[PDB]
Amino acid sequence: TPEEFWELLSEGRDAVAGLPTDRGWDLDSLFHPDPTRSGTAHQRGGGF
Amino acid sequence: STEVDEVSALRYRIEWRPTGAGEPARLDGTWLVAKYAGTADETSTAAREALESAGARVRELVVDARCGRDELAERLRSVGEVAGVLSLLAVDEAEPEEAPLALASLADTLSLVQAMVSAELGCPLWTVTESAVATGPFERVRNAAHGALWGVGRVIALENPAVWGGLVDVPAGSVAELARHLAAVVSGGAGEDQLALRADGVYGRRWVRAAAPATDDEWKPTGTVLVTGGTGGVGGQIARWLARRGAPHLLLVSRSGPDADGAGELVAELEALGARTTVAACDVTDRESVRELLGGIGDDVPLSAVFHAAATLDDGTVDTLTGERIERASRAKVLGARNLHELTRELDLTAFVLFSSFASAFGAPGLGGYAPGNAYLDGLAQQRRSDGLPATAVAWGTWAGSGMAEGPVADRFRRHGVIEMPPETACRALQNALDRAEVCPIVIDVRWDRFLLAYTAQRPTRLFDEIDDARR
Repeated sequence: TPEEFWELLSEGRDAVAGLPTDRGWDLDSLFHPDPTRSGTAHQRGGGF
Repeated sequence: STEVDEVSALRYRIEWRPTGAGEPARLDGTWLVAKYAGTADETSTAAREALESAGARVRELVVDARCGRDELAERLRSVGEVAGVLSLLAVDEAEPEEAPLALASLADTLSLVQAMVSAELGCPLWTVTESAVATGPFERVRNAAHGALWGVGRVIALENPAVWGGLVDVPAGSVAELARHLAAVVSGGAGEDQLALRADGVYGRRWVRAAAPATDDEWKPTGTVLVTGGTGGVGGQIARWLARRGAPHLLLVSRSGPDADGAGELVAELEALGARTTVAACDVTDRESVRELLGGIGDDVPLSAVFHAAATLDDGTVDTLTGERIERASRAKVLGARNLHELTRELDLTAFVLFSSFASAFGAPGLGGYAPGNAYLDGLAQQRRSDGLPATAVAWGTWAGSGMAEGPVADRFRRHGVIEMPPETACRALQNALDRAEVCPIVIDVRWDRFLLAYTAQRPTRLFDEIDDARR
């Protein structure tokens, strides 16, 4: 709700926590040491 | 694919799904904040307000490293009736470099569990851990040794369901999640025995089916394969499969080595199937032993396939389980893989498959000394893989032919759960897990028809809710 966005924005809270687990994401093929592997993501989180 | 459908039923994974923070109930009696006393902890103060405000009172319980299996018992009897205890000794604690399983928090947690057992108190115990486990590969485990506490906790609840409450994970450094959730978490009627509090909520550990679309990527055994404990079945069948697949070099290493019952036959089989197979009587516990072993690896072939399989085990009963005991009971795997990890941090390994067991995957009586070791292996894979380093921590079920985890516990669980897995499909499961580079697969043939009345009978848990055919 718009009033809940203010105490995330006025006290300096970052919403970047991690990737979602509700959605049934693989989360294991998303992360491999090789940065050019097809099917992998580079960010280890984000506001979800 | 049709033959990999069995592999799909073989492999599962541990995923932390957002669960409820528990139903907050006004507690009574007292809730002890059991911890150390070397450093002043704002963590103890974050728990203090929560429990005084939850209805009970807060009393400190200082526990020292191997201070005694009884001291906490008469302390609990002196304070009186207790409705539960918060173990805050596993927060912001560094790993003693002597041994991962010599972690003081593990030893004192075991001593405290047995102190409750001998004190006739019957109160739940919640071990607060500082990012000991990850809610997913998007988070890094700060200490894999702290995951040994998680594994032994999963085992403990199968022994004393009233004494064990569970584990409550919190982020590294931050204490806000404690104040926000602990009061509802410890008194929660949801039934979660595995809790991870993060800035985005509360996550419960769950078993979830791992899909196997048979990704076209193929892992090959090219290079020498450092099969720790290769003579043993857990390493033996893996070495046989490596030789079958076309491994150019094979490097079975174990303390028994050439003096093993079956070393020569195994070496002959690998030479017939593969090529350039060598068995070596070398210790894996010593860092310098592994250092000079890797230095003695011929420069003609690089090392990229460290397959750690060595593991020692005599008994896993909690009544005598102390952390120093676990340290010497399973030093082959923890110190061994730690040494190998620190050695190969400069090596371009295409595979560092850590061979753990189901003891850290789910609880198993008689495997309470095995679990902590297997759990360090799981955490190490989560971390080395969260690092730009290669990893995999397959938790094999009851191996069909091996004998290291195949003891009384194996034949016991054979009739109410996990059954023997044929190596001819377990090897394909390992190949499939290396095809996606899975961080921590769990290869097991558990039948939930008998597992439901043998795992959830003593403790109704949500851990196995995400498996669809786990209802029956």
